[PDB]
Amino acid sequence: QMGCKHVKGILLYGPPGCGKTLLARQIGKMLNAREPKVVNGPEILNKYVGESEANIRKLFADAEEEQRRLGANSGLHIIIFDEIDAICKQRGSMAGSTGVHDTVVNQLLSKIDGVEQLNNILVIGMTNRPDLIDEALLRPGRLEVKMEIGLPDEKGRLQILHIHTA
Amino acid sequence: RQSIINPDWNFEKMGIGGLDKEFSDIFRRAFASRVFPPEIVEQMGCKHVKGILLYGPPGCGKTLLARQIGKMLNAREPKVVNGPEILNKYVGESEANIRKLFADAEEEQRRLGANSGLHIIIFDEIDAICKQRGSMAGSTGVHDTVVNQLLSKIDGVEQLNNILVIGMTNRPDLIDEALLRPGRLEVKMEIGLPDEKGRLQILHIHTARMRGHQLLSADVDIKELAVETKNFSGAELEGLVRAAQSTAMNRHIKASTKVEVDMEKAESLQVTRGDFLASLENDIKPAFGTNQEDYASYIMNGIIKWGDPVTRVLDDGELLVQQTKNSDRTPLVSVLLEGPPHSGKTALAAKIAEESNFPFIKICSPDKMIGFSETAKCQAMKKIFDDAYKSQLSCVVVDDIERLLDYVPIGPRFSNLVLQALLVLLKKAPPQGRKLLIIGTTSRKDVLQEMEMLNAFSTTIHVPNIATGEQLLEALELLGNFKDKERTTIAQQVKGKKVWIGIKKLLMLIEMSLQMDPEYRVRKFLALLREEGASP
Amino acid sequence: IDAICKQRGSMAGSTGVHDTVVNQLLSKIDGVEQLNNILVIGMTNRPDLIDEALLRPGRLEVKMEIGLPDEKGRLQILHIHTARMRGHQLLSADVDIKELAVETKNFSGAELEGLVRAAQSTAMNRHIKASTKVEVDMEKAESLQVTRGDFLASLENDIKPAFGTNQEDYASYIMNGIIKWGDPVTRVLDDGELLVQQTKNSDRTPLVSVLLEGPPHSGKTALAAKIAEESNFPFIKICSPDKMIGFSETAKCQAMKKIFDDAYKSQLSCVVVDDIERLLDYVPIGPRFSNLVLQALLVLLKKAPPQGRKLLIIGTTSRKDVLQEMEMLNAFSTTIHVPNIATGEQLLEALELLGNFKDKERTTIAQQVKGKKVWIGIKKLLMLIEMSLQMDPEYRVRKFLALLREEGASP
Ligand SMILES: Nc1ncnc2c1ncn2[C@@H]1O[C@H](COP(=O)(O)OP(=O)(O)OP(=O)(O)O)[C@@H](O)[C@H]1O
Ligand SMILES: Nc1ncnc2c1ncn2[C@@H]1O[C@H](COP(=O)(O)OP(=O)(O)OP(=O)(O)O)[C@@H](O)[C@H]1O
Ligand SMILES: Nc1ncnc2c1ncn2[C@@H]1O[C@H](COP(=O)(O)OP(=O)(O)OP(=O)(O)O)[C@@H](O)[C@H]1O
Ligand SMILES: Nc1ncnc2c1ncn2[C@@H]1O[C@H](COP(=O)(O)OP(=O)(O)OP(=O)(O)O)[C@@H](O)[C@H]1O
Repeated sequence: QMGCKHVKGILLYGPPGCGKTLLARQIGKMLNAREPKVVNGPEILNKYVGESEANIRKLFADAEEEQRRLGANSGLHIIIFDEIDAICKQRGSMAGSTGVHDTVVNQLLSKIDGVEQLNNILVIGMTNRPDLIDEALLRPGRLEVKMEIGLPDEKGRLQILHIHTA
Repeated sequence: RQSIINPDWNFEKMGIGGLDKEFSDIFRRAFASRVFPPEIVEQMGCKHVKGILLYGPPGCGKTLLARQIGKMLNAREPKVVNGPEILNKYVGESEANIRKLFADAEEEQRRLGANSGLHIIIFDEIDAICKQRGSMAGSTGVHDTVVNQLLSKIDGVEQLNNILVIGMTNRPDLIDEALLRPGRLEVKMEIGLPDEKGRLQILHIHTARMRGHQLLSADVDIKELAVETKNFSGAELEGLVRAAQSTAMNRHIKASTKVEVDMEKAESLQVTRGDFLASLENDIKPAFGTNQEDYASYIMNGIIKWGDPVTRVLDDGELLVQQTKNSDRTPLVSVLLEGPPHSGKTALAAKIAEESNFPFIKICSPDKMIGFSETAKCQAMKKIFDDAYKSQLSCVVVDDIERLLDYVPIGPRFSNLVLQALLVLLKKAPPQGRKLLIIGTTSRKDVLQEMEMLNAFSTTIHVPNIATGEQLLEALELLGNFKDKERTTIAQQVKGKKVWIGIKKLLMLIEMSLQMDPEYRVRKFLALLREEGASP
Repeated sequence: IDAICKQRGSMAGSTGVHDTVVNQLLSKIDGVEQLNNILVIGMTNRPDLIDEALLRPGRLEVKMEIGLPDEKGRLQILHIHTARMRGHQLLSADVDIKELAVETKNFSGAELEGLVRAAQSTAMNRHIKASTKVEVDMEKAESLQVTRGDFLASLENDIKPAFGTNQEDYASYIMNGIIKWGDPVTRVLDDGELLVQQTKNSDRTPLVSVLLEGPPHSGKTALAAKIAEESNFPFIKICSPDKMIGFSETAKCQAMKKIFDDAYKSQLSCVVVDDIERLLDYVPIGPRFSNLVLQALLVLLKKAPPQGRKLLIIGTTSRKDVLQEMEMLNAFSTTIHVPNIATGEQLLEALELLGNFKDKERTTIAQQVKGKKVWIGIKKLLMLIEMSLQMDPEYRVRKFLALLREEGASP
């Protein structure tokens, strides 16, 4: 009765060792949905023409099929991008990785939000260099919830020490 | 005989606001000849348009328009191409993909002739497969063959009259120049930020359903929200509404052990104006608007009136703002604020810009260009100035010019490229109908005069130091640190002398003096003040 | 034809398919076996890239270049693309085709056809009235007629040439028009007319140059633009420093070379080079500048176009002595001086033609100025007037006079 869509992405950034991968792992296994998909850094690149984009497109197929078949009764699908700064970077700045990186960025942008509408996905990204990411991927309707994980204070250190000596 | 438009199509049903003129132009130029009676159009002996291009900044509603156009026509199911979806690794397999899209249109044209329907094709992110021919030395050779095939298929020896192509891009300057001629993609449109009368429409469109079911409180006024949200794109208004709804819905869910919904209270769910205010404070931050963070960072300790000169500077600033906003014989005006070091001339420029009340305000500072070469500095300046030509009223502040040119008295040495760019950028007028104000600050007027740079600026304003004992006493009183017993002792010594000190240094002197013992502070303050010297 | 046929030394990330195709075409067109009943037609946009072995006589002999038409060709195309309308009495009688042919300069056939199509659509759209439901009238639909206003509106809004328009350029270079505040303006325009005539008529000196010099804020760019506009040549272009922000030496040289190469293609052309001291980066300290651009200018100022073609060049600057020290003042044929305002009568006439400080205020100003000499440029006078107008009605003449005094003088 409100006509509102669901948020479609999260981004986490901060210095090393402060608990970004742990939080994503724990969120992945808190939900009733099926197993999540994990991309371990730049593991989609391929030497042949038009193969990286196919690897990108292959991540969303199940979501599209379930959305078409069921509609508003579908489940939830999760994708996790680890070290996302190694793939998505500002378009038209670098040498384009020989025209490869621009195509990958365009494909990802087209798949996340395009003419065909999805409502059953959640994308999580984690990075150490937040300033190198494309500006068109961090807008509302896309990865729009940005969070910073920093050093803890005395209470946080006490909580961690209680956690690790139980 | 069947009408091309759907029987039940209605403009208000599309759900688009703030783009009335764009849709009117598109409809007139694309669909005017497909609705007129066939015999007269045949007598005119004219052909149909077969192309549309949409460009603009992100989030302003390009894909939405294409989708609504696709669903407005009683035709087939439009084909959709998502980015570089056609490439293939086998030789000659990425061109068959291009050829395959027109195979139905060609067949129907051959069979039914002039009584065929309409076939739509949508290219999303077209600049991924249609860059100029020759650039981008991909050594595969698959990036020119595709462009040639597309060009030869859109308009070639064999003629088609039952197609329509829609393209959408963010970088219109990279498309091939042969694809945009009046025979291939004739209609070109720019989708930009809306104004108040468009923001109101967007907010109404996105709040109609909530209003229908009495889920919106009675103390929320849409007009005030439209006035308050300046230079917001279409996406950000929807994001704001979403954040407000989430804040409203989160009050009935307690989650310390196991997600548990109140359920009872959920009956009386209402969205209040406090949620909207909280969402504007924390969640949504625009890109072409103004942010309180910059003003808070550049005016740290506020502005105190320790004398008359402050008021003079502010009044002159106001006069220049008014001239910029209400004149057509001079669309571009610039001023230079100058004075001795530590006199506080950055905060004053920031205050003037803040009080101007223009929609777009930006500050170009060297704090964000550490280690840059002069080429990168020119690129950053050019980008900041280009972003300001897409607004009806703009203000730009250039801070610490001598740090921008990399100046050092020895030699002397500086950067010529940045100087020339800045000299050429102070006289380029904006597109007709737009206004721009520039405020530059510096502390070395003689150097700028020697560089023939005072002919570019229109006027100069002077920011002075504290020059009398009464002014120093008034500043101390307004700051409120030394009490009457100590203020009398200070006045005994300073009243019979002239002083020469800046506010930014007076604050430092006061905090240095405040660290000694309670009965030793006045002596140290006087010693520091005397040692500072005057040397006017 | 350039998609498949290209030089054999090419893409090295190749599987060997783009060379065997060229060899098979060469061997099939003209090989050991002989044919006498074939004809091959090829179309291309990049003739240079094609293989040289395919262009020798006996394989591809007749090479033809299709270019932009002239006024007569434009008239022919406009007549071809309106015959059907004219035959059925669908075209109004106030439409003058010759005026269109004159106005549409640098257009090609496709752009002219698009102009006609847009004009037709603007007329068809006056009957289709639909804000919430499509519905054609069909009552007035039998009285459809395309008028002159439709053509004018479509020319202003929709269709734009791809070879430069100069409408917006002339809009932005001459922003406040030209006002005859004195005698010097007429002299400058007369000298420009004489130079244009000499370029047009004389055949023994195909190349002519001139330099417009004067103190800053005198209005030297507007006068040059006006002279170029009144020249009425087929080709006119302005080379400005404000379209090369951030460029290096090589990029600037390339841009000027491209502009001059385009100029050499036509039959008689005019070119404007404004702000020479900003084109080559001059700064008094040092001094510093770019030698590459200076050498390019000195070389291009004396190069004659191919026989039977004529070129005029107009350069503007505000520092004559600097150009003299580089020995550039000797590369120009002659010079023209653009002076400032020097007398009270000229200032009063300028105020009269500008339309400000009417009646008694003018009398007060005249009383205060006539007993002195003045030294002010035209461009700064507008700034002073707009600055003075922001005061209250009782403090407008006083502020204007104070600013004028503070301006100073230095003949
Ligand atoms: N907030 C925390 N509470 C408890 N343990 C933590 C916390 N943050 C980090 N750790 C510990 O740190 C380990 C590794 O940290 P983690 O991999 O989450 O960091 P990271 O930010 O991904 O590091 P990197 O930037 O190198 O990828 C975890 O397995 C956990 O033991
Ligand atoms: N004029 C508008 N009226 C109503 N909603 C709008 C408008 N413009 C944008 N929106 C909202 O923005 C959402 C996303 O915008 P959209 O995808 O159309 O932008 P875009 O221009 O394609 O952006 P991108 O540059 O990323 O492609 C739409 O679903 C809609 O909710
Ligand atoms: N009346 C006032 N006018 C200006 N600044 C004031 C006033 N009252 C307090 N201040 C504070 O004084 C400080 C002035 O420092 P600011 O950086 O603006 O000076 P500056 O001359 O630009 O410095 P520098 O010459 O070292 O670059 C700021 O913290 C400002 O908030
Ligand atoms: N009689 C006139 N002659 C020339 N320009 C005039 C005249 N009357 C009004 N103008 C206007 O005055 C302006 C002249 O400024 P212009 O930019 O041509 O000067 P400039 O000498 O190039 O200045 P700068 O030294 O800054 O380069 C134009 O807007 C022009 O339309």
